[PDB]
Amino acid sequence: LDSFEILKALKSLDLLKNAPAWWWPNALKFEALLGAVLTQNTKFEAVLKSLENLKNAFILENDDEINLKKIAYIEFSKLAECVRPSGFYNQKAKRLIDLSGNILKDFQSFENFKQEVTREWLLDQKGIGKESADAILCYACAKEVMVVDKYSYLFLKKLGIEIEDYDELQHFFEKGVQENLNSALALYENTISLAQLYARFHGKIVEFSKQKLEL
Ligand SMILES: c1cn2cnc3[nH]cnc3c2n1
Repeated sequence: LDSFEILKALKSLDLLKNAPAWWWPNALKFEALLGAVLTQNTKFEAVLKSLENLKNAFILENDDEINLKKIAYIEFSKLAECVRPSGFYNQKAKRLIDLSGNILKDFQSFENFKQEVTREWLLDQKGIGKESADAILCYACAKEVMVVDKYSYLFLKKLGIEIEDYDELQHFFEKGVQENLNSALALYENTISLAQLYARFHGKIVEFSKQKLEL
């Protein structure tokens, strides 16, 4: 049992029929990074509300470079109010503002950030965990990184393989793909990237998990 076998089996379930191409809505945009941070320790449904708040308040509009600067310079207590629904809202506002200000400071623009960010840089941002860091890397920056989480741990454990450590679990999941790269890609069309494959693969596990299915 490896992650390629799991991908094929999950894929044949058609779990993403209703999803966008990268699973995460508004993938590859600033909003994906905001979601990746806001989703920590909460339900994604709640994250969607925070983003709705941000949009309804015209804090987030159509230009991501403007959006980045808006979040970096927004009054703490206003942002904190906005992201109430996803909980831990004072911590997350501070986290987002510091992150956004540090992106500007180190990378000048969100565009350049998407190109130059590393996991270690993200991990040096106070409050950003591996999962969030990785979700930013994959779902906001199109990097070849597969997010893992509690879902993936529990999903694998049920299939008979237990990997508690975040990095080893992720390596287990990435390596089965890497090892069968051409055959994994061939499941699609040779249309999509490996980053998108990971984006979708993690999506499948999440969806599989919410739907309460058996492999
Ligand atoms: C449905 C779509 N989703 C996108 N991104 C997420 N991050 C965590 N859960 C989700 C999710 N559920």
